[PDB]
Amino acid sequence: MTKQIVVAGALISRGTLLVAQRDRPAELAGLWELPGGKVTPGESDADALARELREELGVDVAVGERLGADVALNDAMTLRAYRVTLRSGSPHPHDHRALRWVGADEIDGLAWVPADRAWVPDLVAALS
Ligand SMILES: Cc1c[n+]([C@H]2C[C@H](O)[C@@H](COP(=O)(O)OP(=O)(O)OP(=O)(O)O)O2)c(=O)[nH]c1N
Repeated sequence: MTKQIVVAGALISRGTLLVAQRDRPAELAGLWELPGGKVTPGESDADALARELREELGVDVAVGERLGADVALNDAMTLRAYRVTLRSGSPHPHDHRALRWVGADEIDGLAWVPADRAWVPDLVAALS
């Protein structure tokens, strides 16, 4: 068996990180994540992530290098983050409850969705 991929983006602008507050499902609603979503059939990781961020945030990004380690979300799925940079737009929460730009001092204490917490040191490092 092979695992489905979920891609997430670490958008850093002016030394701060975009985080996004989920509105669904109930178990994650109110918690914060790196925005992204499931890769659909035929898509590269970059294609999927750029599409998700265009849909969720209304921005065009360039997809860069991996950020941190892959995370086993559950027995079916693997979550991967990439550094992304803003080419065009201001993020807007189409799907999320809220967005926030956070600096290094606000990464550890943020109410992360459980899976994304694994990336805290990587995110702090990328910001420092
Ligand atoms: C983007 C993302 C997603 N995560 C989890 C939440 C879900 O259990 C699964 C899929 O993410 P989701 O954002 O729901 O993907 P969608 O593509 O929007 O899901 P569909 O409703 O299936 O389209 O990954 C997660 O833990 N962290 C994170 N940064």
